Amino acid sequence: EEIYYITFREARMLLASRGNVKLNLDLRKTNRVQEVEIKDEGAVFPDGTLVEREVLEKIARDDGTVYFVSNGGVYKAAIAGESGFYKLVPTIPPTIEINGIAMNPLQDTRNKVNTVMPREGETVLDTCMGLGYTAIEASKRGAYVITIEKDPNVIEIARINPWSRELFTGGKIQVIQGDAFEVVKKFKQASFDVIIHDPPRFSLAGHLYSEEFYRELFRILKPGGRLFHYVGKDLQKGVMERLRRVGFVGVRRVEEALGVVARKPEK
Ligand code: NA
Ligand code: NA
Ligand code: NA
Ligand code: NA
Ligand code: NA
Ligand code: NA
Repeated sequence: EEIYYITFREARMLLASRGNVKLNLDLRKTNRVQEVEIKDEGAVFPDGTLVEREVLEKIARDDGTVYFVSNGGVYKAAIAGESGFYKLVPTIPPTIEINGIAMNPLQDTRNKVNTVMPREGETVLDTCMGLGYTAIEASKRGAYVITIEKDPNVIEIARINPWSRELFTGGKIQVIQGDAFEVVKKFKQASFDVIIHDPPRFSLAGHLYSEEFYRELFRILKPGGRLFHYVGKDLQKGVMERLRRVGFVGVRRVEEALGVVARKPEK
């Protein structure tokens, strides 16, 4: 029934600890710890499954993947599909690896969402899900979030990540699978109070930096609507330039969040 998430951190703990220990089994999502009694042949979890020393040693040495204990057995939070191999990586919080792809982390997503300050009663567009962390943070403020994910395997990996749970627990957030450049075309004009645009790097996602795309972002924003465009330069240049060309105003760097904000006029 319950899933116990375990990474190298927990396995090392259990191989080197004695008797019984209190450990966190949802990847620090909920701060709660549970007792796992240690035996010679392995560790038995709060469900009664014994993960044998063999398994814990294996995962104690593999610090590059998340594991979980579901029903009878232990499992690896990964998926083989199409031409890529995706896996959840035991960072805090977890990150996704697609064959091989990318206080620091969770503050960074709060800095991003802080640029546009989504409020209760507002609708936000998050153009590139990833694991959903920006979409979730924007929804925890009270806004209704639409978030686009191109890769159905990213969505499936998000599904077993306890940190992406709010993408799927009812509503507050709605997940569109598809191509963001094409999806935004089928959005109605003046739909969104804020847009958070966090695309892949220029060289791999040039069309998400195009005037054509920015015009679509412009069209679908409400008057007075807010845009954050991540940048992470010479492209910041064009981004700022192309956003004004398209209609945006208040276009400026936000240094903390490594991006550009903009505001659609005619409030
Ligand atoms: Na496996
Ligand atoms: Na507001
Ligand atoms: Na995003
Ligand atoms: Na995200
Ligand atoms: Na989040
Ligand atoms: Na796209």
